[PDB]
Amino acid sequence: AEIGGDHGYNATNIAAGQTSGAVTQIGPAVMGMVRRAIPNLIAFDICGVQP
Amino acid sequence: FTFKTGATYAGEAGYVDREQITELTEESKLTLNKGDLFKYNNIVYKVLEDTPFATIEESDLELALQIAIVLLKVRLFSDAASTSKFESSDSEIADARFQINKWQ
Repeated sequence: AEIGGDHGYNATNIAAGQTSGAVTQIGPAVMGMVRRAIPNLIAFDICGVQP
Repeated sequence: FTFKTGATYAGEAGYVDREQITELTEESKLTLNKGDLFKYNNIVYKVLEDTPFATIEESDLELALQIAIVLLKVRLFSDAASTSKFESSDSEIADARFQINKWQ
């Protein structure tokens, strides 16, 4: 009669793996990284260039 | 842990049976009789000779109990359950528990 438990849903426990149950998981897997998008240039046609 | 205790929870010892079994205390060690079970440090024992701890002068109980085993006053009750124990449809069947902790 053994309990698997849940993390407290506290973001502190879930990241450490603390668990009320029998097992403390290694950690929170990974779902991948979310970067921030690189915003766009307006290019230079709007103004004469002349390198 | 299983390996530290020295006690057997699956057998004629049982677990819920260890409730009705009376621990050794300085008062209770005097009242033991032949065939009376007792647990100390959760290791159940069985009394071979009535009024054990009559000739044993050790005030310290842990070692007095430990020199009863060698003088065969009380044996260790690790013992296998007679088959009729688990068939009664009321059966306390020993539970086996684990815990998994990480060291990070």
